[PDB]
Amino acid sequence: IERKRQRELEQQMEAVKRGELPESLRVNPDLPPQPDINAYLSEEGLAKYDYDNSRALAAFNAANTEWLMKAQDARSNAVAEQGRKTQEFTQQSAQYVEAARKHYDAAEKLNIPDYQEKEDAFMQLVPPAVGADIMRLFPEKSAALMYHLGANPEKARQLLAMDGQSALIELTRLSERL
Amino acid sequence: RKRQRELEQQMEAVKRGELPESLRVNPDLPPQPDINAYLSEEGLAKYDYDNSRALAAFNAANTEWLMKAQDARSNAVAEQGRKTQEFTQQSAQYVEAARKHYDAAEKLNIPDYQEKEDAFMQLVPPAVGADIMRLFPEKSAALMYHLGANPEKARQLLAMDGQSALIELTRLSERL
Amino acid sequence: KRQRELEQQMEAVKRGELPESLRVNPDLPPQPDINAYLSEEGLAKYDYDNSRALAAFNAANTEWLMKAQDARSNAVAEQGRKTQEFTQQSAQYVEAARKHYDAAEKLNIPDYQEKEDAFMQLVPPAVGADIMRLFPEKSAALMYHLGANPEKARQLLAMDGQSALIELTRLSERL
Repeated sequence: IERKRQRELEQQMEAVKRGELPESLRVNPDLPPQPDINAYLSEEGLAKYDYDNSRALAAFNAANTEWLMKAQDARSNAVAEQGRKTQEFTQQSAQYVEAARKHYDAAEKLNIPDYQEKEDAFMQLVPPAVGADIMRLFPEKSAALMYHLGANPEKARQLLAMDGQSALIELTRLSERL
Repeated sequence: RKRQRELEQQMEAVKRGELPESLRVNPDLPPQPDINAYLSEEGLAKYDYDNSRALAAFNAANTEWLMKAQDARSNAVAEQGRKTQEFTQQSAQYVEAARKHYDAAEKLNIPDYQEKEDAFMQLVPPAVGADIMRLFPEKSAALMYHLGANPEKARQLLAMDGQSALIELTRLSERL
Repeated sequence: KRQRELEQQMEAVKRGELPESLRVNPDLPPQPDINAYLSEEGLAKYDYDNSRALAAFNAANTEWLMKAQDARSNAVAEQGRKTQEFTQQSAQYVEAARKHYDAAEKLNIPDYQEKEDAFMQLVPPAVGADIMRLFPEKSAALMYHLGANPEKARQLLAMDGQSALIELTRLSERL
């Protein structure tokens, strides 16, 4: 039951392990415009340069070069940037897979699967990112308080109105409770 | 005892830095037909014999080639970093293997396993010995002790493939 | 005391403070020009055919970007190689340093200090470290005898440094 959403997670991590990364993951380069050929090869430009192709193209070269060296510098910057992001999402995907696996193990030991569906419905209510936080920090910080979190949704939002680290402190203390 | 000291010496030599070449990832560069073929009969035919459509065609082709080639080799570099940190993890794991294996080797209360390990080195390459002491070093000492006792089983395991030979080594550890 | 600043400069290297000498510039071959080919003479080579000319344009841009990135990758590989190499030979220089020392204070000479100053003035720390690298067991002793023979030392310093090391080995065998 609850392991099905773990399988959805397995598909998002499959998008990473297979290399079939999401389109939004990839980042396009930001480049200065290519110099305009017709800005100089216009017949009006030819009259400017006495109907000579060679002289129009000297300016054309100036314009074009710098653009291509900037292109290669931006390509190096882009390989660095996008490789960094792909790596980081790789570690995030891993941490998610083992964290979710352990969390669903704990929920299975909790042996109340019919509560896990409403639990996760509450998570896609407004804590998707908070669910990711649960996964990354420690997936099972409060077992019976997870039931209560299902139970406490409003005062759940009350608790979530306050920031992440202090919320971690509150979750640790309520774990000391449950 | 000295085999330990050389093992770590080599291995913190590994940690403070050096890298082999295996981690390199070949970038992916997608080929593509050129604008000469695009103004050719086939290219113009697929663009309905329009030169301006071919102009848009090669401009889009360059832009998308930038897009996809960039994504390809940047993912290749990301995987290169992945395998580099994997190499770091393997180095740390082999450190643990060396330390615990040559710490537990003396717990047998006997020194005669040294020549048995030397016989294992002769029969079986030291790289495979490092691998096996990495996998499970708790019975490794008795493992090459008995292997030096019976080199015939060492040869018969060397004949067979590495993974199934490892499985049989695990069985030999078990029925001890 | 020279040993102490030997180590401080050694780990000064070890914090990545590599000299500019280790910065190796990758070679970028000249960029192809669109204007060598879409101009009057280039299209004359191309018989005024813009299709082939702009095809050469595209191919040149693609291959130039590819060779630029290849040069970058080669620069990365070689810079890593040189960095690791120089770290290693730094390790052997500091080796020669402290084995030279511990051997020297193992020996029971009365007048170590001033002769050590004189030769460290005469030979750079790297040169001395290489001296111990080639001859480690009694580099101190070759320094002692050279102080007992700095004249030749002079002839020596006058003559080739590598050949100076050759003559140092010669006299070390001679004693």
